[PDB]
Amino acid sequence: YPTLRSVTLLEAKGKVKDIAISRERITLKDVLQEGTFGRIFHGILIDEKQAFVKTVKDQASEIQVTMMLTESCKLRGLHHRNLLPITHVCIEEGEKPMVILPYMNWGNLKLFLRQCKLVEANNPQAISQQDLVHMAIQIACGMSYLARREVIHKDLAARNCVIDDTLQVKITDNALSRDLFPMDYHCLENRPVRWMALESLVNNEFSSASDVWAFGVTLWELMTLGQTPYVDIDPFEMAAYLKDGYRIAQPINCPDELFAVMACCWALDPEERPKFQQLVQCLTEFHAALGAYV
Repeated sequence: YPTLRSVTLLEAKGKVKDIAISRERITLKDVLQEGTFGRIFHGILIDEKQAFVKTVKDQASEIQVTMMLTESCKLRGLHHRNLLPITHVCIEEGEKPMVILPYMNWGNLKLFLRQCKLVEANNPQAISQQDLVHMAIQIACGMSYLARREVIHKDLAARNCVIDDTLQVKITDNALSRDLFPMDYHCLENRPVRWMALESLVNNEFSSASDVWAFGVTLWELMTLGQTPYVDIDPFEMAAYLKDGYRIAQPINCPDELFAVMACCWALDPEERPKFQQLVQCLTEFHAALGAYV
């Protein structure tokens, strides 16, 4: 007869033990982001390579440190130029754990978009839709690699991407994202309500198709240079507003046809939304088109 139906810190350290190295090989330099308990450094790894380093403050509880480690593994063992998996950890007993990743020197994609948005204020015809779509293509190309391997990201958003000075984008794990971008998660459990498909909101169901819904919102983030979506909508009414057939407004200066792509991702029936592979194909076409037709 059956029964109807919790990770510990040591268990979480256990899952990363095979890429553990000694702290002494790590030199932290500047703090790039910081929240209530979490903190992202730019650091140096001696064989020197440059790295992101995720870590915690002294105020961090065992529960938060544990979820940092477990969430850091979302992308372990995957190898794709548009994915940023972790490469090492430091988990010595009695010390604050650190997660180590390859560095992307223009940092968080969302914070980067907003810095550009400040440029656009006094240079209005300065932003390149082709450049933005180039970012969208890469994101879809990494998601396609995840979706084909039945890996569900569940938190695709611009705040979980990074970009370097060659305009290459990589999707990251979401460790510390709730502590670093608290305004984007709501209790309605602390969830990215504004990026979530209606069926994830209502039934707690996640799939590549709900990943595709969040890609649609992430494409909207790109075309608005990082606008917080659904600012005028109370998170408790997000599901009701979606059921009544309402969607976010088309970004200014964004082609009708590209907005149609992101609307396609927000179909209520999950099986009507496109696949990431079709998205890669289509946005690729769009990239050439946005070069020739300004």
